[PDB]
Amino acid sequence: DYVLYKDATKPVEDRVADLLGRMTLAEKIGQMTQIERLVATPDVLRDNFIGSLLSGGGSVPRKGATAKEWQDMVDGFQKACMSTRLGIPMIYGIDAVHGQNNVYGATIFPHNVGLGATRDPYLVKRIGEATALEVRATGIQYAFAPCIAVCRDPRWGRCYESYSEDRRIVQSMTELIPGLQGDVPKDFTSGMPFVAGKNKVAACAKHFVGDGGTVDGINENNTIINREGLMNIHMPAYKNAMDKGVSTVMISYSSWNGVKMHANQDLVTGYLKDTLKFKGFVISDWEGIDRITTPAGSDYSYSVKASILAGLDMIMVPNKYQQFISILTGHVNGGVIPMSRIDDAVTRILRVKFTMGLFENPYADPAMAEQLGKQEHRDLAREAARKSLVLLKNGKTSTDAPLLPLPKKAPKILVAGSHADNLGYQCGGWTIEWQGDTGRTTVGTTILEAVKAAVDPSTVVVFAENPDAEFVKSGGFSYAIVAVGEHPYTETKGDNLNLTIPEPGLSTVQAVCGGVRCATVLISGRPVVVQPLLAASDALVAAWLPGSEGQGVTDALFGDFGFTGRLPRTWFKSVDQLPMNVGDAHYDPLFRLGYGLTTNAT
Ligand SMILES: *[C@@H]1O[C@H](CO)[C@@H](O[C@@H]2O[C@H](CO)[C@@H](O[C@@H]3O[C@H](CO[C@H]4O[C@H](CO)[C@@H](O)[C@H](O)[C@@H]4O[C@@H]4O[C@H](CO)[C@@H](O)[C@H](O)[C@H]4NC(C)=O)[C@@H](O)[C@H](O)[C@@H]3O)[C@H](O)[C@H]2NC(C)=O)[C@H](O[C@H]2O[C@@H](C)[C@@H](O)[C@@H](O)[C@@H]2O)[C@H]1NC(C)=O
Ligand SMILES: *[C@@H]1O[C@H](CO)[C@@H](O[C@@H]2O[C@H](CO)[C@@H](O[C@@H]3O[C@H](CO)[C@@H](O)[C@H](O)[C@@H]3O[C@@H]3OC[C@@H](O)[C@H](O)[C@H]3O)[C@H](O)[C@H]2NC(C)=O)[C@H](O[C@H]2O[C@@H](C)[C@@H](O)[C@@H](O)[C@@H]2O)[C@H]1NC(C)=O
Ligand SMILES: *[C@@H]1O[C@H](CO)[C@@H](O[C@@H]2O[C@H](CO)[C@@H](O[C@@H]3O[C@H](CO)[C@@H](O)[C@H](O)[C@@H]3O)[C@H](O)[C@H]2NC(C)=O)[C@H](O)[C@H]1NC(C)=O
Ligand SMILES: OC[C@H]1O[C@@H](O)[C@H](O)[C@@H](O)[C@@H]1O
Ligand SMILES: OC[C@H]1O[C@@H](O)[C@H](O)C[C@@H]1O
Repeated sequence: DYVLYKDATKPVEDRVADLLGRMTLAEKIGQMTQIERLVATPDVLRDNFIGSLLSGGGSVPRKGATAKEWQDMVDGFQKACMSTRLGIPMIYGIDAVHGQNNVYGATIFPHNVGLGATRDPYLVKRIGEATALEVRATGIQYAFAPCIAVCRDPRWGRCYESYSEDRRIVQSMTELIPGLQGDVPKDFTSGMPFVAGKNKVAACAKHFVGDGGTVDGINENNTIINREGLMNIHMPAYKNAMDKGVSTVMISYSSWNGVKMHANQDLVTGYLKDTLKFKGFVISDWEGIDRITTPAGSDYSYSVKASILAGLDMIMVPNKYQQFISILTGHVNGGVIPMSRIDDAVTRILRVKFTMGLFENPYADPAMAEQLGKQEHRDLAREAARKSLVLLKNGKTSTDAPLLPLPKKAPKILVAGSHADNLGYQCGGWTIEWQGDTGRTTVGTTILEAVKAAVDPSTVVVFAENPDAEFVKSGGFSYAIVAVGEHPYTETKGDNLNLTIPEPGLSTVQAVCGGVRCATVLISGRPVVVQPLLAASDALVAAWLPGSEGQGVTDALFGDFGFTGRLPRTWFKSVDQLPMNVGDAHYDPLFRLGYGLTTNAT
């Protein structure tokens, strides 16, 4: 007879109910299961009725894979899923968190902290738009973004993934969501999922909740704050996300007052689902349910019970799907987890899939491949990089001529420092590899390349990575641009109690600026100890992690545009002050939140 769920003209809720009513337990639990492409095969996907796949950081079909290679990979998986009895298409997720960043040749946008510096939500919306296109270029339908953490301590390795320590700024930047997904209709009910169609992607507000509030910025640790503080600081942007139709929410590894978020029924079900009326699906973090216990994974049966009863809908396993499916099936058969809970999880997963058009367009569009690294998107990244820059110093005394903007015509100039010609360093973590990497890892323009592209043809440009003082004094230079800062990092590898940049960095700045007037470009994911760098430098720019388009940096250095970025975080005098956020009683910053010098275009 007629099969309602296969009818594209029918309301989503009717299609959901019609399909749900046909499904076996195995088919239901399969929808709730997300697995790594590294463990996926056609038989696995078909036999286990798998609902989702992902690429974790650096999980790629081949180094240097083309957009079409990604499309072929995703379509291969999709063909297996579509060959099941019910033909429910899988959704494929990836961390596209500053562009489609795992992919070779994808445009790499500034990380969130720099976007916060721009105070420009419309810019961020347009970045969401470009990112959706580059993700769809690779056949992928689901981005694990935005991170709406409010980082309250820059010792956290994910501080760069937070737009600001100020929740108001984070709330404003939720505009990423309608960029990625499309704008919601005028009729729209807050909490409903939304994706406009095949040229957009499902988004994910993460990580719920208080991931940016952990003690001493220890990643995945305990957020110790009363309910009033949680609701006033860490929660608000989730409400904006509901209002904008975010399709999914990912749960945090962190705990709130000692209760694991992955086990917190009060917050996941009581608040997110029952109070905020969230109707999309809730996904775990990577082995998030494993990490409920100490040691992690030492009671996986408990992990499954606790997380599913808490209200999680989809589990990012991501590897041991056999164990997950077996345990969950056992719990349901034994009445420990009710069918109502399973049906709710599946209802939400199917709701997102039908809403976004996945049943109508389960396969990649080969015409989209050329969206990857498209020059217009690079022009946008370049605009964002330039707007993110915060000018902290522009002259050593009130009597000095401002160093910036620099003249494009000079007899000879010096470009120096570990970060002047290192594309991987300027992109930071979550670029090609999970932890990021060093050197020419993708298509882009380094600061050195940007300088050479900007200056008058008569200007001789000399590069020296770590010149000594004599080299500089003898070189006949008009000025120097020197770039130094943090190495790429992600998650726990970035947790750092001292926040001092690696050497050589300061020593290079001192040697260069001791010999010639010098503009220091600081590449970092966060405020770092900066007084010594300031003391040496004529001008100093906090460039954050500006991404693949290094010309954004030189657009401001050479006065094509004026500096406009303002600190989205407090710049501390010392790490012993931390945590120290705007509005605190003891507030003694080196530079307050919102500080930034300006220049005018030449
Ligand atoms: C303040 O606290 C932070 C965080 O705890 C700490 O930085 C970490 O230091 C760890 C211990 O030294 C270090 O762990 C080791 O890393 C070894 C390899 O590390 C290189 O490669 C990784 C990426 O794989 C980078 O992240 C590292 O920064 C490092 O990179 C190299 O650095 C040098 C020096 O600038 C540079 O010339 C190279 O080009 C560059 N290479 C690349 C590929 O980029 C590894 O072999 C060991 O087994 C061990 O795991 C950890 O990586 C680092 N974390 C970071 C930077 O995120 C600071 O202490 C150290 O800083 C490092 C860079 C080094 O100079 C040490 O001597 C410092 O003590 C702390 N600062 C203090 C205490 O002053
Ligand atoms: C020389 O540089 C000056 C410093 O940047 C610049 O003056 C600033 O101009 C900007 C842009 O017009 C002003 O920003 C606006 O401020 C408004 C008042 O609150 C807001 O309602 C606007 O939205 C806008 O705010 C920006 O929005 C985008 C966001 O990303 C930014 O963070 C946010 O600031 C800013 O207030 C001015 N600042 C000061 C101290 O005056 C000069 O621009 C001039 O250009 C004229 C045409 C006019 O815009 C004037 O405001 C301004 O004097 C610039 N001078 C020249 C000649 O270019
Ligand atoms: C927040 O972070 C702290 C610091 O890492 C966590 O405390 C640490 O927890 C681990 C266990 O996961 C402890 O390690 C254990 O040590 C004993 C020996 O005493 C050993 O038998 C075990 O094999 C294991 O290695 C560690 O000692 C402990 N550190 C401190 C300083 O307390 C804490 O659990 C985190 N909190 C949350 C909520 O995530
Ligand atoms: O790669 C999938 C996930 O991995 C986790 O470890 C990170 O916490 C998430 O932000 C990410 O989305
Ligand atoms: O975020 C944690 C990361 O761990 C890595 O080992 C994996 O590639 C996936 C995941 O993205």
